[PDB]
Amino acid sequence: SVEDDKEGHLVCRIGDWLQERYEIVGNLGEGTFGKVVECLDHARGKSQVALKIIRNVGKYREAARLEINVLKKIKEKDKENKFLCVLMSDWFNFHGHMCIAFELLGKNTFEFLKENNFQPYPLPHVRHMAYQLCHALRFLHENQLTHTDLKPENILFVNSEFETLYEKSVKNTSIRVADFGSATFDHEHHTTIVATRHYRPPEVILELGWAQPCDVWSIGCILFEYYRGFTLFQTHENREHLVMMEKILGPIPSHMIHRTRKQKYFYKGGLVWDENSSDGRYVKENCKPLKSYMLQDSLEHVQLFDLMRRMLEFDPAQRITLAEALLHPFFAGLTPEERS
Ligand SMILES: Cn1c2c(c3ccc(Cl)c(Cl)c31)[C@H](C#N)C1(CCNCC1)NC2=O
Repeated sequence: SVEDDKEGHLVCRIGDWLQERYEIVGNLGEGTFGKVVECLDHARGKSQVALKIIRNVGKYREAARLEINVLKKIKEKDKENKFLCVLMSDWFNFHGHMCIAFELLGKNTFEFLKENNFQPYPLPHVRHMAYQLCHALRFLHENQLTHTDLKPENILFVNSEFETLYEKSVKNTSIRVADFGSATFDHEHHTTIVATRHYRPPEVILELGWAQPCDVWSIGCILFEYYRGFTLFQTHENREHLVMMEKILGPIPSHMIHRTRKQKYFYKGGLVWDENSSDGRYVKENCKPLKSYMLQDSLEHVQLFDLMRRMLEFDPAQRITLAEALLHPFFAGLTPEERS
């Protein structure tokens, strides 16, 4: 009544069941880890879930068990569900397949941006999404947890039904934070390489140790991307990425240069970088001081850029915390509806 293919995926398709409770009604994508299927939960109101079905492969089974354990601790600290994390509704071991059920939500903030032709979110939408992202991660950070992999693809709209205006505009900017697979408690082993390239802070690139400030850097990057529709750091190499940071944000703190094992990036305390090369000319022409990317010069825009610069502080010990970010004057622009 159950089988696996040669990769250890669960053989299944639309119409199948699990646990005499989940009825598979759609495909939501695959990965190295296994499958995600849209299911009706017949033990709820035939309510829609995303069900992640992990391969019958040791290393994926164990990675899923650690993710479940994280999701269980978040749940215990947020019973009331106030801090805007994607809801884990159930989990089970199905013949060696770890299965995790989540509340089905709408498009991720990246898919929505792509489908609007990368035309940026209006500032009031950036502000509401920023506020929820700060609120969600502040709660995790105060419970000794770092996400480590915040990116637009991991931030979901609760409903992504949009109005078309003379541009697509999402009707409701309520979001949830997903993908706790890499989340790390203060007392746990911190792996060396965290965050996706574009969202990765200097203290991770220089391997100087990381903690909650890692997520604040990622959020600064994400807010830039919501505001302009393109990524702040478009590079796949550490030495170029640090040069881009310097051109956009100012000089790297000399104590971070002194402490890094990666001395090869530096000569007499300066980044090794040939301004005259092809790559040199490209970075010169495309990576300007952060303020030069504002679209308007009214207060609301100035306030976003001031908050964003404090989220992109090189030194993680000087970087704004999310408890501080939530008091920033940028958030006075929220409606009384958004602010709760
Ligand atoms: C909860 N959820 C959702 C998606 C997932 C894709 C993969 C995984 Cl592992 C999960 Cl949990 C997903 C998709 C994205 N991003 C969609 C699937 C339904 N249509 C909109 C995107 N929404 C989710 O709630």
